[PDB]
Amino acid sequence: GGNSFVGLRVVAKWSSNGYFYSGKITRDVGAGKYKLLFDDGYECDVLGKDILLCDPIPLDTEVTALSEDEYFSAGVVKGHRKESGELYYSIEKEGQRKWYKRMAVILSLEQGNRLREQYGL
Ligand SMILES: CN1CCN(c2ccnc(C(=O)N3CCC[C@H](C(=O)Nc4cccc(-c5ccc(C(N)=O)cc5)c4)C3)c2)CC1
Repeated sequence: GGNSFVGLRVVAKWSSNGYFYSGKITRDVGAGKYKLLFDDGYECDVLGKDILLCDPIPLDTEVTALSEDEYFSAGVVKGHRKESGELYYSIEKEGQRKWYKRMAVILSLEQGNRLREQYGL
C-alpha cells in the first residue's frame, strides 16, 4: 500500500552520474515514482526501476568504496557492523578488508544494474 515503503532504506540512482546512493523512501508519489531522502539531505522523486529496496547491501556485492581525497575503488562486501545505529561495511580489496561508513559505499551504474533483478521496484 501507499505507506508500505515509507521509512524503508534503499539504494537509488542519482540521474546526473549513474551512481546509486543510500537513502530512504519518504512518500509514494505515483506515476511509478517515490519521494526519496538521500543520506546527503537531497530530497527528490525517483522512478521505481531506479530504486533498489536493498538494506544492508548484502554480502558478496561488488560496490564502490570511497576514501579520503580523490581515492575510490571497487571492492566486495564481506561484513556489516553497527556503531550507535550507524552502519559500517567491511569491504575486501586485493585480499585486504577495511571498514567503511554507509555514505562511503555507493554503486556505479554497472554495480547497481546487477541488483535490479533481485531488489529493484
Ligand atoms: C543523493 N546525492 C545527490 C547529489 N549528488 C551529486 C550532485 C552533483 N554532483 C555530483 C557528482 O557526481 N559529483 C562529481 C564527483 C565529485 C562530487 C561528489 O559527488 N562527491 C562525493 C564524494 C564523496 C561522497 C559523496 C556522496 C556519498 C553518499 C551520498 C548519499 N548516500 O546521499 C551522497 C554523496 C559524494 C560531485 C553528485 C550526490 C548524490
